Amino acid sequence: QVQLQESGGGLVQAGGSLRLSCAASGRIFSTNVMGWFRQAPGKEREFVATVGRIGGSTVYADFVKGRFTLSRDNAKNMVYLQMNSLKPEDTAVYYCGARIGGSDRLAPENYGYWGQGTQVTVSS
Amino acid sequence: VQLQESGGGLVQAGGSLRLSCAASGRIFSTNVMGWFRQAPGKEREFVATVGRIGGSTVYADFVKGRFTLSRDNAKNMVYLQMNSLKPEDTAVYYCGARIGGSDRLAPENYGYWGQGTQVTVSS
Amino acid sequence: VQLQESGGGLVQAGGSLRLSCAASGRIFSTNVMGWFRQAPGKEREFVATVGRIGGSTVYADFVKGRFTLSRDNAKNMVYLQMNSLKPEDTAVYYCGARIGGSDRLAPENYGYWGQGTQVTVSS
Amino acid sequence: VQLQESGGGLVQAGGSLRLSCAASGRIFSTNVMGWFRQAPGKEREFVATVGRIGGSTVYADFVKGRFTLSRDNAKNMVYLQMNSLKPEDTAVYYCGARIGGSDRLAPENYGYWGQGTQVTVSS
Amino acid sequence: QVQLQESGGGLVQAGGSLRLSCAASGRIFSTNVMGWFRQAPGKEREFVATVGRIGGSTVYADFVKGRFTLSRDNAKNMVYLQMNSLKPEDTAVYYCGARIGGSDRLAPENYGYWGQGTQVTVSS
Amino acid sequence: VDARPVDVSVSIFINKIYGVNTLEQTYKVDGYIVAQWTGKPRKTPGDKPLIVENTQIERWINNGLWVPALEFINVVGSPDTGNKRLMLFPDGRVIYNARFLGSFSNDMDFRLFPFDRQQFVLELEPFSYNNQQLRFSDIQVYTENIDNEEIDEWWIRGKASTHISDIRYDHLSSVQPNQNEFSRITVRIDAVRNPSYYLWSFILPLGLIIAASWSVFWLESFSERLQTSFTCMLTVVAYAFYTSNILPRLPYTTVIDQMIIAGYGSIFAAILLIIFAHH
Amino acid sequence: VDARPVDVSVSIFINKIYGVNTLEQTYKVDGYIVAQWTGKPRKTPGDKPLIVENTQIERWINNGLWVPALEFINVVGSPDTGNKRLMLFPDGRVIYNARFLGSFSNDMDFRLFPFDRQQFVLELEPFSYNNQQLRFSDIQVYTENIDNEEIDEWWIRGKASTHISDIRYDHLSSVQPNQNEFSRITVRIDAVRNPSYYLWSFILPLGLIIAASWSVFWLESFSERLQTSFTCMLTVVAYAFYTSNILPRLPYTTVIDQMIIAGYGSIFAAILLIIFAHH
Amino acid sequence: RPVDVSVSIFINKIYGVNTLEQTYKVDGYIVAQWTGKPRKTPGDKPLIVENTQIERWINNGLWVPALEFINVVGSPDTGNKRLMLFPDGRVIYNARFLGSFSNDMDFRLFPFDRQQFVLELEPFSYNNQQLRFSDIQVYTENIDNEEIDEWWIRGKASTHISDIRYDHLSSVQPNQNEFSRITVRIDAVRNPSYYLWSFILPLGLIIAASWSVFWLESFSERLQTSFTCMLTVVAYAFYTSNILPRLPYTTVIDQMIIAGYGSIFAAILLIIFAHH
Amino acid sequence: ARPVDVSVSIFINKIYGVNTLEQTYKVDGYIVAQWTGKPRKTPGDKPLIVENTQIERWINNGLWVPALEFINVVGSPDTGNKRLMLFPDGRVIYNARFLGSFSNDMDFRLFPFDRQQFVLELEPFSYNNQQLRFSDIQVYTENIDNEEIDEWWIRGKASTHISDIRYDHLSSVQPNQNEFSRITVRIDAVRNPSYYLWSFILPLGLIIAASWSVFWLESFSERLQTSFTCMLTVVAYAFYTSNILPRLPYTTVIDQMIIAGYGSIFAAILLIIFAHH
Amino acid sequence: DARPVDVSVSIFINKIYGVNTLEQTYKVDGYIVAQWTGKPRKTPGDKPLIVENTQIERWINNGLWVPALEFINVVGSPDTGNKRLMLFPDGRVIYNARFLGSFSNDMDFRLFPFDRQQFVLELEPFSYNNQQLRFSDIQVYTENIDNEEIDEWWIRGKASTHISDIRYDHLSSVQPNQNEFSRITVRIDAVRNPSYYLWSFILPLGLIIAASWSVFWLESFSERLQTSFTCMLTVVAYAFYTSNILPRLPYTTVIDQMIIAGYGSIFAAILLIIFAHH
Repeated sequence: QVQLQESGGGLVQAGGSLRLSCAASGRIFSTNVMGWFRQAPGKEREFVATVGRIGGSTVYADFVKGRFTLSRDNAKNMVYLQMNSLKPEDTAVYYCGARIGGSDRLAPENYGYWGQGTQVTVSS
Repeated sequence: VQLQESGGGLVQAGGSLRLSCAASGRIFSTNVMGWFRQAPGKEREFVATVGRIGGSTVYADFVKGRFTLSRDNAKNMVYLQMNSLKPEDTAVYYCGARIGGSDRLAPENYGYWGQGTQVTVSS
Repeated sequence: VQLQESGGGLVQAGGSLRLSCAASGRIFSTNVMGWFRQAPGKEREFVATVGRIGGSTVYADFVKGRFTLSRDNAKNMVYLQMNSLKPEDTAVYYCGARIGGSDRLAPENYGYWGQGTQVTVSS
Repeated sequence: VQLQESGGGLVQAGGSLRLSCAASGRIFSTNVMGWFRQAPGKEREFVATVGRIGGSTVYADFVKGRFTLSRDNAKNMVYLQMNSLKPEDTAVYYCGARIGGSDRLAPENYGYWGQGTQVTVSS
Repeated sequence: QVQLQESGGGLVQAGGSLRLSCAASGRIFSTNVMGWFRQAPGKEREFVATVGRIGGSTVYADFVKGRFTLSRDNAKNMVYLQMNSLKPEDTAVYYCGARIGGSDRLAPENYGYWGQGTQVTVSS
Repeated sequence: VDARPVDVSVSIFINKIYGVNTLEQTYKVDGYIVAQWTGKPRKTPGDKPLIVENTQIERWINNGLWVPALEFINVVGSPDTGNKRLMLFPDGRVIYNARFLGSFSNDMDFRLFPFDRQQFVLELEPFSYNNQQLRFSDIQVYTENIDNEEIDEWWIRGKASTHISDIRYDHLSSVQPNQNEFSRITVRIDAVRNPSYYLWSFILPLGLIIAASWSVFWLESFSERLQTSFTCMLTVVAYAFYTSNILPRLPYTTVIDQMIIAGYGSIFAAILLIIFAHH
Repeated sequence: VDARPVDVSVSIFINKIYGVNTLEQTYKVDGYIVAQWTGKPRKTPGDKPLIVENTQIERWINNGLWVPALEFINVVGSPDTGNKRLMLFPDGRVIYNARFLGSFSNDMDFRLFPFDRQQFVLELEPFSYNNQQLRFSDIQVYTENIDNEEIDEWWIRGKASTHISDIRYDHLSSVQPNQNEFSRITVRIDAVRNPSYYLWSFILPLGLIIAASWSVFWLESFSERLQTSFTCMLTVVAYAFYTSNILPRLPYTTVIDQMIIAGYGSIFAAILLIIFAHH
Repeated sequence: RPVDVSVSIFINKIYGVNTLEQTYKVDGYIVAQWTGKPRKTPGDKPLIVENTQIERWINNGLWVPALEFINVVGSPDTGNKRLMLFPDGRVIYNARFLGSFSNDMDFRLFPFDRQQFVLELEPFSYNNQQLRFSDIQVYTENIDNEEIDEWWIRGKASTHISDIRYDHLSSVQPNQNEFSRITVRIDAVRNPSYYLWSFILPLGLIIAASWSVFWLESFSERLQTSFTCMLTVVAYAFYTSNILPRLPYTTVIDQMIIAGYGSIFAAILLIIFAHH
Repeated sequence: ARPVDVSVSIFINKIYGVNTLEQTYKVDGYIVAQWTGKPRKTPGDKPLIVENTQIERWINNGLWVPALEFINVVGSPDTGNKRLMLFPDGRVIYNARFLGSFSNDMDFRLFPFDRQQFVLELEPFSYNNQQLRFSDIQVYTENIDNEEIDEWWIRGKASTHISDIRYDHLSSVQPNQNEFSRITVRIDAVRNPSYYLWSFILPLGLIIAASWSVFWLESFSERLQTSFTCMLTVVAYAFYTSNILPRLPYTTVIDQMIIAGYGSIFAAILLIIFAHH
Repeated sequence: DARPVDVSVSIFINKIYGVNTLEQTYKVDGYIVAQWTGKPRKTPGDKPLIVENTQIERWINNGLWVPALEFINVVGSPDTGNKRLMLFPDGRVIYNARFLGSFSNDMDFRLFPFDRQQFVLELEPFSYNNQQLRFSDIQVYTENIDNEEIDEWWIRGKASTHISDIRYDHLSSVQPNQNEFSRITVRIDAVRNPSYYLWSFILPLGLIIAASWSVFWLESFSERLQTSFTCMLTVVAYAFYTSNILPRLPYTTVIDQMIIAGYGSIFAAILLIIFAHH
């Protein structure tokens, strides 16, 4: 069906910022199904951010602590993750997955069409 | 079913009269009966009928405790005891059987009307 | 099914009697059984029967704690222990089986009546 | 179903105008009728229509007691009495008939629109 | 079509402990179905212990009084009955039965595939 | 003191009449009840009318304010009362207003279904105060402004009919003279059923079947005439189910039910006619 | 010296008996309950009877007024209580009046349906007070005045039957000696079902089908006789499915159910007769 | 002088449409905000007052006006509710609700019918000289896939602020008969996938197969097969009725069944117009 | 201090409204709870009857009335009249009317010949067995005249149990305070199969019996066309059955008989073909 | 500064039943346990204090902090049974309550009767943001099943849990960094028991679609056609049978597709019969 492509990652100092972008191309009907995930070497793929069920709401992982923000720009079919006050713990490969179905926005198994990933490295 | 009123006549103000209605025909209860009145150049207005629940009787707002509806289910009869009569009560009193509908106060819901009994209260 | 009463007789006022009812035939429970009484020229009135829930017994308003209904489901029998007998209790005591209906107190809902046991309270 | 507005014109601020809408065709009630307005380079906004319950009329938030909707069900006509007119009220006033629908205030639920009547409020 | 096998019984002094074990083999889905019962000479088979309906709960007979504990090993298809503070009143043949039906985990009628039993003897 | 009865003025706003239950002879009414009387004059904040809402209504009653309970005589169970308000005027006036939704019972004759007419009534009476204490002075009824009735199940015919009568209770005459009479408001809404889904989907296809039932006699052999009459019999049974599956539950027969019996009769007559030719 | 039991006089007004649920053996009753007793004398404003309605009744109970709870023994769940009122007399007299709607249970045998007779009962008993504390002195029942029963599901036969008995409980016989008996009011309404709908729509068409089922023997060949008998079999199944969709849910068979089995029996007998001629 | 109330409505779910009653269920949150009389709050910070605690503040003099859902059918099921009281006088009332709402619903184009789900909010006692709605914001559910849904929401929520003039209570006081009303509308299309594949398609295959009777050799064959198709259309009509919603009029599907009856009755008249 | 011994009596007026798919049933009855509280002063130093809303006034004033929860109740039970009987010597007798929907494991695979165990489980909501224990349980059930008119047939007397429930989530919260006293009441009943025998098994039997009579037809054209008519009848009977029979996630005796009816026709059809071609 | 209150939650799931396919709801019966540490207090005998039902309200009026925890995906007010408070002298507060509620979630029944569902519970404080109240942990206890054969749903695996933060855009304008809420998510995975639909729907429909092709073995055209219309009537009668049982849905299931296949097979067989005679 659809194809996902992440960008915006890189090397940043602690306290710094980055803006990740995900481009969706295919039979995608909404930017709502898209969700951000992360995977540090030797660690499981964990949830980062996705849309909430009701309008005005966004679901963030407990580690985000107000630092990251999920955006959309519906038209050009793209989502964005504005990452601020970056800590070395945030070092991982950030993935953009499209919710295939199920009924759990947080579970990585209900996702699919995952991109190649964008590496974010937070240093000294 | 044919209805027949009686008991009407000339009475002085403050006086009394006992109207009677005889039901002859396809009738299983005197509950369906109801008293109405019609003064010259005026609409046929409700006077008295049985209430939905046992022990209750529905009276028009002008009755003001003065009239009483009684029944003799064995003789297929209803009676209207009228007391403290005022000249305003002068009319032809009709006895109708509730044909149907779902408003005991509505003349349209009554038929098999009798010929009527003239009540004349003087001064 | 057949019902048979016994235990009646002549007793002085304040005295006691123990009535017994034996059932024989299409009967799976003594619960369906009920005691009734009939004084000459008077209606057959309810005396006692089992209540709907376990531990309960229904008594007529005249019993006033004096009579007690007991049962022996093994011997297919019900007993009416009558104490503090008044001359008003003089009647023929009947044992009937609740033939159906849905009223423990109505004799109409009872059938297969026994011959009766005469109870005579003197003064 | 043809609609025709009239009563528009040039008025000074604080002035009055009485708009009229003549309905002709498949209309049995003036209730489906509503007034709307459209200023150049602006969307068609609701002005006034009949309310759901008897005695009620729906008015836009800008009306602020100044305009009144009346009807003549005999002549299939609705009137909009506009008082204390401000230059902000300058627009082409339209009369539409609710083609059924389930939102009195939405222009989309209206058809059979008239040509419009221009009201110009000066200073 | 299951086979049940008790073990761990024996002779113990009053105040002593024993650990009974029941091994299930066959068309058994869960160890939750398994329950411990006891039968003293010339006395009826009485309920001892079984799993409760809600997670974390275990049903114990009124004589247990905190002294016995039911444990399970769903992987090995094993249930264990740790018996502590044993009184001579506990002397009986302990049986392990499986809930064949009904809707009362306390009734032995609702149990089948009973084992041969394990004799526990408590000396005063 | 003033010992005269309190004149209560009532207004009823009928928003909706729906959810008719044919077997229970009930219908649902959504609306507003407005009750007004003149009590003892009072001092209100700034000598302007005072709005008292919902739970505060209770606090005023506990403190001595007289708010009589008016009962819907023909209500089936406690009506779902929404918001309620009181307006306390300094001149003594009291205005009670409340939203209500209730199941109301009345005598409903559905024998002429789908061409049946109904009178939806609301009966109002004080629960405790006789007409020597509380009497209804007037009743005003306001009903909904409809755009198109085509989309509606019921078609309201005419204006609302109202009555103010006195109910004399015989179980009450065992206390004090002239204290057994109660003031009663009667409100009546006349409506005719929409026969759309019933003319096109029940009378018309049933008519086409009863018409086609007589066209079995034009078949050549007795074997053909009979086997087709049993097929029509099966169709009238299949149609009798179709009606039962949709039509309302009643303890009597409707126009449609009579047509089904006519359909059974027509086939049984036609069958007797086919036999009265062969053997 | 022991205080005498409180004599309570009860009046029951039955507005409606409806919503019979055959399988649950329940029926809905809408009415009014009136209870009267002489309490302790009190001061009332102007020495006139005082009216206390709904939420104000509680305020009097908290303050020490004795209002015993009377339970409907055969009610299924809490009855929907509408308005309630206390009439307090200075001489001690108390009159309690409340509107109710409840689901009542009783033994209901529907084996003779649609020609079944029912006894609708109401059982009233104090919840906590024995007959040494509270006894029912009398009971009066007032029922609805019916104009035409043709439009009604049930036909009331005779007047309401009443009883006042004493219920002795064996549990709580030990609680105290002579304190285990409770006063009980029983009210009974006898009714016969209106069988008009089932006569014309179920018995009559089924009769015309069972009558037409024997007409298959008038067919010339064995091939014709048999194929038509299977068509009639399909019709009886279609009629059985038509009845099931209307008829009430029961754990036994009714007169109508027996007629359907008779219809199956008649066809199976006719089929055995056709086979007992050819082979 | 009138109090400006700012409202926010959150629509979590629109479901349970009752075609005959012309009602639908709505689950959501209502947020009402106004500036009232300044107060003293613990630690001079905003104060959260939940559920049963609010009733205590109201008895003690706090003004919380009753806002009524005009088109609600019976009292809505109010879940959790709370106040947020600021020392500057600002008041925020928020509550969870579930109610049955009525509106004019035309199902004549079923299963291709479009609906407008509305919510009307108005103060129960306060006219717009006392209480007026200053604004309305609506937030609706973010849908992943509508394929699995009965209704298909079309566009953003439409909102209105109007004044309702009552002719009754015009005499109660002058210029005191107008009330502030909020109107929120949700447009939706029915998902016709079940009715396309299970009703229109098989009925089409039956109406198409109904004309195949003419291919028969004899009159005895042509007629007996036409009654079989008649029985099938009745069979399909009783299949349809058992699923289809209860309505006082005919739908597209109902018209197709009448067309099916018409096609057979026409074919029957054609066969008779050949023999005799 | 010793746990409070609570004596319980349950009165079962009615067991009805079985919901096969939800595995629930409705129970109407009374609950009597008796324990000895603290000695108190009552008017005239005689037992005191406290009813419904007055109970709440006594609790606010310090009276201990523990909440006893029906473990297998589905939603809050409809509690009718409630009463407390207070004695100066500390004794308390709580009596209340209840109507509740109770859940239980119900296996309807043998329907209409299925047997059920209707259970009621009672447990204190907050007080463990060191604080509150059930000393005994008595059950009183309805005296039945004729079970012919009843859907269910009660078999034997009520079975009762008093057990202790140990909760693991309560360990590491407090030691030896994780056990709760539980009353279990069980009513055994057998379904009345009279309606299903005469209206489902018997007519279906007459149909499956008549299905084999097709072989007595002369030609292949007659044998086949009649087998499709019987197929339509079994579908007709399956849709008649479905409209009455309870909703279940498995097959009943009646459902198996319908599959047997489909199997018998498909077998008969394979037999007809295995003669002609 | 001013650390939020850590709330520890335990959810007991007693029953998942009453699935409503068209409303996309399901009924859950269980218990909710929430614990947090408050200010230390004097309790009778310095042992924990049990306050239950209507007495909780008396403690709240008197100043006790009991936050309202909302079930986000509940449909209407959940039926709350008994509820208690265990107040410890050490300051701890434990709130336990029995509940029954109708919960909504995205439910796809297109693969019915072979459909899999995820039954979720979402809990969130009604008024307190994560700067005031945060969920520290969630524990889920589910029912111990003996035999799933008698059950409609078959639970697969352990309960899945999550603790996230919900940022609300309508609250950004209200106060800085006060627009985030703590949320517990609980998920139960289940597979439908297809036994009834396999034996009563797929199998008999299969025997009908198999018997539908047997018409080609009839000798004449008059026999082949009249029997094809009889099979057509059977597929309609079977479609009416399935509809009366199958759940209400806005789409087609595996069973619905099989009925369309049954209609297609007959229409194909009818076209084949005509393509032989004329």
